[PDB]
Amino acid sequence: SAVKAARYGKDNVRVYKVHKDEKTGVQTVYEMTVCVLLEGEIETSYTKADNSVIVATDSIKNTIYITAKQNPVTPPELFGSILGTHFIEKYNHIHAAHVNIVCHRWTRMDIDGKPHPHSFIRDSEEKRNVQVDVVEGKGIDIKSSLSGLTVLKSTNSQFWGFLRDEYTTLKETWDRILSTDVDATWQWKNFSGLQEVRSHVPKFDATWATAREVTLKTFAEDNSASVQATMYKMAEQILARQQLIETVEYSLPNKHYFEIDLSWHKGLQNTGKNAEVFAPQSDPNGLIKCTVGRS
Amino acid sequence: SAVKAARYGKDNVRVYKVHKDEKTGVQTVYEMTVCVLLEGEIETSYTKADNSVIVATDSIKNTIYITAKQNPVTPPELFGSILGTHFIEKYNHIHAAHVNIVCHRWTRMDIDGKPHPHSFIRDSEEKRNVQVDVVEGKGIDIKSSLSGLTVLKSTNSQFWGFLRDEYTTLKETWDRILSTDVDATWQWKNFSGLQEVRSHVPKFDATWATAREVTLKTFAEDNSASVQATMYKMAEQILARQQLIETVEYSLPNKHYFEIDLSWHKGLQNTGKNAEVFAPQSDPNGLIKCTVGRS
Amino acid sequence: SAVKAARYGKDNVRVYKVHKDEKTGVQTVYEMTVCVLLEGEIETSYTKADNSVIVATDSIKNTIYITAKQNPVTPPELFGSILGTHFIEKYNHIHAAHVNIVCHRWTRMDIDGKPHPHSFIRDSEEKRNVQVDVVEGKGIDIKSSLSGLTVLKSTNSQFWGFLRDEYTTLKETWDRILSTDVDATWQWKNFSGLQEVRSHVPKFDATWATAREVTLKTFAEDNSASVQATMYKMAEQILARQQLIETVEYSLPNKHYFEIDLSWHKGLQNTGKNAEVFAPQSDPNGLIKCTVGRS
Amino acid sequence: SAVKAARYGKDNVRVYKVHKDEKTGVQTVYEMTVCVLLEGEIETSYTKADNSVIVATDSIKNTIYITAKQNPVTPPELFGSILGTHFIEKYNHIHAAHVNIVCHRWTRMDIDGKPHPHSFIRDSEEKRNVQVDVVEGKGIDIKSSLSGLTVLKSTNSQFWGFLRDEYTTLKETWDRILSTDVDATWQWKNFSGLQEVRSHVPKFDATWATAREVTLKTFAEDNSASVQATMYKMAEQILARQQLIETVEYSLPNKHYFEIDLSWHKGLQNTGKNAEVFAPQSDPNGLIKCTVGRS
Ligand SMILES: O=c1[nH]c(=O)c2nn[nH]c2[nH]1
Ligand SMILES: O=c1[nH]c(=O)c2nn[nH]c2[nH]1
Ligand SMILES: O=c1[nH]c(=O)c2nn[nH]c2[nH]1
Ligand SMILES: O=c1[nH]c(=O)c2nn[nH]c2[nH]1
Ligand code: NA
Ligand code: NA
Ligand code: NA
Ligand code: NA
Ligand SMILES: [Xe]
Ligand SMILES: [Xe]
Ligand SMILES: [Xe]
Ligand SMILES: [Xe]
Repeated sequence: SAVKAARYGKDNVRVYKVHKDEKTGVQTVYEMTVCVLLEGEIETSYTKADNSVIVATDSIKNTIYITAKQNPVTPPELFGSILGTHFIEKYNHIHAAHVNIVCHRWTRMDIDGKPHPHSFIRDSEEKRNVQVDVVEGKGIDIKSSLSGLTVLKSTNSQFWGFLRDEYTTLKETWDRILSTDVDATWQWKNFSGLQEVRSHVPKFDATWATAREVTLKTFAEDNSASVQATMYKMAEQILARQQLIETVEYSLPNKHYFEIDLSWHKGLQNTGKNAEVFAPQSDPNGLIKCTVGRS
Repeated sequence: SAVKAARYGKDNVRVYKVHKDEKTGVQTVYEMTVCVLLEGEIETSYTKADNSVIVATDSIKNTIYITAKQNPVTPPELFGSILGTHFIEKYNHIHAAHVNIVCHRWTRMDIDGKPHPHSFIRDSEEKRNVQVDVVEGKGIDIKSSLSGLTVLKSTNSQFWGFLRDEYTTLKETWDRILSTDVDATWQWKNFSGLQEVRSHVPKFDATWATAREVTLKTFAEDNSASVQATMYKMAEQILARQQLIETVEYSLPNKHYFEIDLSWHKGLQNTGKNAEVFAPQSDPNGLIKCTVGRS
Repeated sequence: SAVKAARYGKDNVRVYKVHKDEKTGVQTVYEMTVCVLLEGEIETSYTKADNSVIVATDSIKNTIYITAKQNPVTPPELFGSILGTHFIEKYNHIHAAHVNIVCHRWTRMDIDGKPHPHSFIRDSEEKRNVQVDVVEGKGIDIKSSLSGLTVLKSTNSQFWGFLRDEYTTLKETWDRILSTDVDATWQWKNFSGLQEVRSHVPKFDATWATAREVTLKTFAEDNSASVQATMYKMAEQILARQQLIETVEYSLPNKHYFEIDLSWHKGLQNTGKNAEVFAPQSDPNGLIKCTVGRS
Repeated sequence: SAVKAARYGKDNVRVYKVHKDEKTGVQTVYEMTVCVLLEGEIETSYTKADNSVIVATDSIKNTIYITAKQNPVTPPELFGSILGTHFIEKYNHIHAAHVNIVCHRWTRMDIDGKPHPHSFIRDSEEKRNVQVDVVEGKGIDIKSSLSGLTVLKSTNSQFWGFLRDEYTTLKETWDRILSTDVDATWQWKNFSGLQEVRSHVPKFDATWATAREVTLKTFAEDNSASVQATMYKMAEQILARQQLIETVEYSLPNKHYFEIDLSWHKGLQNTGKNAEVFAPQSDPNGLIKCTVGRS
């Protein structure tokens, strides 16, 4: 037997950082969960019990805190690149670092119509994520994402003209509820190293904001022919607005809301044009994916 | 042996309702999860296998949908009272109905600075809840709540002057992070029946909004001496603003963020006035409760 | 305004303890999650910011560890009573302690048909719980429970003869699937204090085992007329076998498995006597409760 | 822009099947959650709103039920292969099916030392999974796994001799607790189609049982030098026992239990050889992966 692949590290490292402006008194908080996995010349720890090649996962945890202390933690694409680069430069036998970061929302509170200097609310479980792969001699690959954005529209969704055969019971419809949890990932062109990532720093927050805006607007405005058709429109627009993105991937559950026929009870009309009360279905759900790239 | 207490019903009934304004084209959605448990002269179903006394839980589910079809579902205090009253009036041998409702957020989307007519976002897992107990000959008892409101302030919290003995290691502090998930419940004076609940309908949404506003403002502005002292201030203000509330209960976890001493590494200073990077603790947590009523 | 009720403490305190037999080499592990809430003369911490009355929740956490170090942690009824008694005896102004303990399963592994001395498996998320209320001058009230015991029988359950009216669609049945998650609680007669709890120590594990055995056997063997009728039989038997129990409470979800009519597809027969493939329903669910006591 | 990759289907389809032996009266139940995603010539549904290429996800759900009705559902490797093959053979323009199956435990109850004919218990949340990729003209690729197997040993784990630098605080140890949740995957050699999968049917259950046995035994008996070294031993043995497996992958969290220094309290000794009470840590955790293949 032989080791074909190996990676190891620390998962679920929760980190909070506060920035205090001494002038204005304004404080800004960041909270993240971080995972760092390393690869390199470490096969002997598995095969020969040679621990001398292991940077202890506890040390990886320490490194995340120290790096957060000495560097900006925003945008997460930059923090992840700094963190990954550290391990490949510091340890001769480590040749790749894989850094995943989940950013949690702490939104400044508005009290009496003015922004509060040091009080925050978690408005939704929506996350902003990054995956950063730093590979010695191959640069830095960054995938940025938003996840956990849950939306619903109550009309202006249709689904008709699909394949009908002996397995089909679904009725065609020209007016349905559409609801989904959005997972959208944009993959950056490969960067040569930290200097290049630093040179593009302003684009990271701007592209996240654009991806979010395009997703929300397209969903709200498209008279949707299917989840497939609407999601493609979103991806197309993101690629048009940021030339440094190579691909856009969406993964979308179709969370079904079923009509309830109440006609058995006193002829009550609750279907088609008369539908008012629906039953949300926890499962099963449609799952629709697509990756869109450039011609 | 004897049956001392018994209740039975249907839990986790998910309900969505849409309202369509034919004039403006504006649609508004409501989504809830409902539980209804009944009590009454049903002991024989347990002791003698006499199913003739059982209103099937499947029928309870049907009733929730039918009631939602024929009545407003907002405010939830009114819907719960209608639903509970139905069972005690319809079935001679049922003498109490217990209705719990969890309302999920569907917030209208703003697209290009204007409210969209039929598109919604789930902004946070904060819930608005009601518990309604309808007891034949004893009226309607309603407890209203908000839950899952998660907040953090990065300064203006202190904790000193607590009891110190041989079990104590905690250091006194004049500047700490305070973060909690707010669960706040206000209990209404007993109502004689549906007519009286209907007469107070405008107060339900207004009091929920007030409870939310008072909680957020007090948390943000109080230079907190403890969770205990800050929560009391919140409860006091709610009781002052709505005379029809008899008691206010808060249950608050104290979600700890620990300093990380980094001085072992190159004398790095990250404690006290120099603290920037903290470790959020998933567990354990403080849990602080209080029920405040009128003199 | 006035404080009507107040309690505070530490939740989610995870504790592991190991016992090492120096003779046999056998090790036995216990793992629990503990919550301790205190009550007493503490109103001033809420109303006057008087922290001098507060035993810090951090100290409560320390106390749980120290108490686990110096005392047996099994049976949990005894550990909870020791822990609760500590606070009311140690602090003059604390008059009640409420201790909740969840015991997690670590079952000794059998390797090659023999019990391993120091290796364990988590066989199921079933828990054994206790709630202990220690109230100065009123003794010790203990509720013991099992929860998270998930069972299913594929036949020998019926449900017919229930009330039928204009809200009813459910068909009567003489053969259905019955599946539930068992939550069963037995409440002990009040104990005068620790000496009395200590005198009954052997009964705690034995009664837990009996409650478990009676639940499983009755479920498997009863040709069930309803959840109500089967659960009553369980409770009756537990009360008969342990005279020191005053009441038995069961809370049981009815987790539905629906037939799937496939007759639309090539006349395929999958209902009634021909039913083979079913759709488990995540929600809604029936919820059936009963508390049984002595004549 | 262009579609680079696309797949779509139905997730979270819960399925139960019962087998009734008319002779013995014995019933056996199977419960699974199934996901099926399809790929093929479907780009136009995304780019041109051409729904004529879409097999509706609702039809995919119907197909899973019908296939379960007409075929054995065990072993899951066979069921998944039947299900995947159906879609690529039935629909000309569908060229790949990806089938994931999670099998839930329903273990026959022993009542009074004998196996009950129709009553079952969920003993643990351990799952048996399969991933089956059926690709037109490329055969059937099957990955089998077990997950959610949670174990702990209280001694006979060590960790010393790791890299020490200015980021390191971890002390070397010769006696620690080791606890993990096991995720183990074995990848079968590619099969040419259903006939070949059918010919190997007896190997699937046997190899699952062997993988489980080897994991448990090795964990219990190895005087572990690290998670890395112990996991390699497991993988090596599985590859030796089943020649039709090409690779074995393990992914193992290292769930930490920390010593608690109690010496501040009356000189209480609870560290090193005196350690009895530990604090389980919910996060962070080590994460250790390896893929082992043949020379
Ligand atoms: O078994 C271990 N492997 C590791 O890589 C490690 N790092 N810290 N502790 C550890 N334990
Ligand atoms: O056992 C049952 N009890 C009930 O109360 C009920 N209601 N619907 N189905 C049911 N099954
Ligand atoms: O606000 C607080 N209240 C308390 O009771 C407490 N105990 N430890 N820390 C604390 N903080
Ligand atoms: O938008 C949809 N896409 C699909 O593929 C599908 N299948 N059933 N319903 C559906 N709705
Ligand atoms: Na390197
Ligand atoms: Na009545
Ligand atoms: Na006392
Ligand atoms: Na095909
Ligand atoms: Xe952070
Ligand atoms: Xe609703
Ligand atoms: Xe414990
Ligand atoms: Xe199944």
